[PDB]
Amino acid sequence: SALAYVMLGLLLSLLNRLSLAAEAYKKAIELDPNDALAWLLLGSVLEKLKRLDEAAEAYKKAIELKPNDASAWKELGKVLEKLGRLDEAAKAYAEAIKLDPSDAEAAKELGKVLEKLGQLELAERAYQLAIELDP
Amino acid sequence: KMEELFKKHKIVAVLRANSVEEAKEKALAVFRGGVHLIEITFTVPDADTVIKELSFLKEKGAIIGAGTVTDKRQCKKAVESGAEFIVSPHLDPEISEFCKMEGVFYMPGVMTPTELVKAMKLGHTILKLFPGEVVGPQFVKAMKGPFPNVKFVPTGGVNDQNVCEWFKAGVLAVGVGSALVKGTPEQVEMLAVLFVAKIAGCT
Repeated sequence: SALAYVMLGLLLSLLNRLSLAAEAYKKAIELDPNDALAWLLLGSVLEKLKRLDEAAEAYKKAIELKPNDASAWKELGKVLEKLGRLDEAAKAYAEAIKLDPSDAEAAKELGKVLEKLGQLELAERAYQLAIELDP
Repeated sequence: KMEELFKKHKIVAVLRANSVEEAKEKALAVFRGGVHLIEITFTVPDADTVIKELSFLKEKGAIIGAGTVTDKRQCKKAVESGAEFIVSPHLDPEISEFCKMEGVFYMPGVMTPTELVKAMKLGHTILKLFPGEVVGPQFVKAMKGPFPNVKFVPTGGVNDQNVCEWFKAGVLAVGVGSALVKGTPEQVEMLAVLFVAKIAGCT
């Protein structure tokens, strides 16, 4: 049931019972720790649950199994943005556009992570890339 | 043929640093974050040593080239330092024959059509455009007609405001100065992938 649990945890997520979906993502990981999906979902499920420190942990294991999802990097730069490390999250949004240069989200959201960090110079040059990638 | 290796990594880090240690740290964040064409200019103190150091990056995927040649003495700083290519502004046909004998690519920094014809008679159909801030993007389409063989790699006056103005005019790669290098080994990484994003996506 390595895949059956992942879908069960989805259904539970579709009914707001996110805490109750957290188990079904574990029980899927327990049946296959390499199932890249069960990690990314569990991270987004802990991010919705706002188990914030632990949320970035599954988002780390996903970027290990498949180290090239602009989704998993972008959605980790978010979790790390709320978590506090606006430096490692700035590295995350950077590693995401290092994969996909057409990310109008990771560009704007890094313009914020940088305009709050210090370099208005380096936040500007991403603020003026997000203008290119959106009408 | 460097014809190939340029074209791909459409950016060169024209690196000028005041010390030798600050040079290592500016090829660090540049290469780690995006850029794979590193130019080692010769305002740098003993750049013929820094290139012989950063040879472990040629393995990991870097192109450690030398920059700003002025005559036939900074090619006593030539291949024994580790330079995989050497550039300059326009100058000197003998360091196109001094390197004809050592077998390494040279690129002149052409400014006028004289510098373009007098260096096409050399054989170099790949050119740096220096100072690029003065000639303007006009100089690309203006010369692309009568000389349908010359390539251009602008140097100077190339920032993220007008970088795609040079490219769809028709160039090979771009050399970037302080807008990419001036910073700390973290600004130097950020500013570099900042450029490769605006470069990969020129519409």
